[PDB]
Amino acid sequence: MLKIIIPTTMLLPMTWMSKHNMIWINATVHSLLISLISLSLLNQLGENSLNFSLTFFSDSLSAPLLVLTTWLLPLMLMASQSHLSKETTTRKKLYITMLILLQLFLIMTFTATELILFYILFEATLVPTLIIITRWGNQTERLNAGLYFLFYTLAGSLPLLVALVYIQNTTGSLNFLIIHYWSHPLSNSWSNIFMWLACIMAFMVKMPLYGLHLWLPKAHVEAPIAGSMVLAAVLLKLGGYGMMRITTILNPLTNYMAYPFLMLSMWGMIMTSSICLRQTDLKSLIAYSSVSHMALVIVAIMIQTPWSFMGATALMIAHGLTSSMLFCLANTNYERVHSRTMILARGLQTLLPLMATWWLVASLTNLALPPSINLIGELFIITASFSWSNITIILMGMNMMITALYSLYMLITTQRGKYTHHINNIKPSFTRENALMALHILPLLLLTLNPKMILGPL
Amino acid sequence: GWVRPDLGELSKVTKVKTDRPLPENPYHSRARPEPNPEAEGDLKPAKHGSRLFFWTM
Ligand SMILES: CCCCCCCCCCCCCCCCC[C@@H](O)O[C@H](CO[C@H](O)CCCCCCCCCCCCCCC)COP(=O)(O)OCC[N+](C)(C)C
Repeated sequence: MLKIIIPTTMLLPMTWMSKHNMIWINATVHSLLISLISLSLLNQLGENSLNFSLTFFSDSLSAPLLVLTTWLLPLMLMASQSHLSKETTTRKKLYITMLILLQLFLIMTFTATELILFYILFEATLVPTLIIITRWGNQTERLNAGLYFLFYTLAGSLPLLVALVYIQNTTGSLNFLIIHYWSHPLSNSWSNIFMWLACIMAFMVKMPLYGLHLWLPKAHVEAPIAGSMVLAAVLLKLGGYGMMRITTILNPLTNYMAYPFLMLSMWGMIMTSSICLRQTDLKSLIAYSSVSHMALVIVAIMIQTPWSFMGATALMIAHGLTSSMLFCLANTNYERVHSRTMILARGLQTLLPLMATWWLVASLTNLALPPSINLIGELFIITASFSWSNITIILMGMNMMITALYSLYMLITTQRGKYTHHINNIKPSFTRENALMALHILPLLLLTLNPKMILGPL
Repeated sequence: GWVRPDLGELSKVTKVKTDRPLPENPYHSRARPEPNPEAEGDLKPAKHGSRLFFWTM
């Protein structure tokens, strides 16, 4: 699959050789072309994966993730060029270089055939994200956010590395196909328990799991808009993809090692949904929303059924699109009024009607209105959990009630009521912002038209 | 009829004829251990390269 990797590496010098006032145009055009090329990976088989070479392969789980990454790059470029107008040419090129390097690392991460190569790329994604956050964030807290983003990740991933090399000394291979075909059960010993924890905790902190999630509100609030987009839409899904890959060697230990994580996921989903009800910062609300949806995904991965895996795949794709759109919507208001307080600017439907329509559609997809793929993933996970235990419908049910509430709360706070009298600098929406919202939302409904493309290998 | 030796004659290294057999193991040595056998054959490229993690060469 070098036909996708090489054009991004070519985006790099194309950006660094462009004329000073053509960087955005060229980057956007060729990013969109690369997304169009990557669209061909959706032609998948029913039996095995597309094994391109000894190094790269494509499954029915990673292809929609690659398509989402390549589609998110142009949207990030469109969202970034407004607040970077005053920047120097070299620093703008460096920012675009960070975005391109992040895309390259993600593309290679989602298609690596070996687990150590996957680990190396999945750690390599850290550097551009940290640089973006700590260099182009707006407030002084960004520095702290960066630290919280880094060590929380590494404290999870350093044990995993050890486990990985240990496994290669035991079975002789880390190739995923060999690992799947030559699978052997895990006995019930303390050594196996700690191997399970080492294999699981890095992905758990990536999702993130409730209790290990404190880095996420900081990092996703303090980051620039493109950073928040790529953190919510793609980088959270690394944990889910890695967990679904790694669980093939953890049976039957998972059968009882999942209980603390299942309890944490369900109760913390309720807790983060409740937290969303009392939030003064609009970005923090969206971050805690991401935490709740990812708790659902964790439950789906932990119960290990075909329906739960399909639901997890659909939910990851849908959440990526929806959360990126919500972050962009909040960023428009922030750029207008330079404040993230939700109750500062009210009654925006009177001043910006089309943006209010975009807000309504985004909040409708957040609460999983049928037949959106958000609802499809949520319903598949809920059905699988009901099969796992009939009592789960209580907690899941409560979540469905809370989500809508806070979702509509957000809308009602920003669009309805009366406008703030002293805010007189609310200009009409630009074509760029409307196009960004449309390019977020139209693929969601188009995917609803054909849902088997995001349902995964199961 | 005795002649005193000249200077440097008593310090010569001489030869002696004896019927005493030459001892074969005057050190009472044990049998020496056998060495590691050898390296033999032609050198061929390493099968599938280094085989280090993901590297194919
Ligand atoms: C903030 C959120 C962070 C992330 C959450 C991570 C969740 C990790 C929790 C680990 C889940 C279970 C771990 C091990 C499985 C069983 C643990 C034990 O309590 O069960 C009994 C174990 O018996 C006793 O409990 C012995 C363990 C007691 C000592 C453990 C210390 C736990 C105290 C709490 C410390 C907090 C740890 C987390 C720190 C943050 C079962 O009896 P037994 O059949 O014999 O043991 C099974 C293993 N055998 C078969 C090899 C023998």
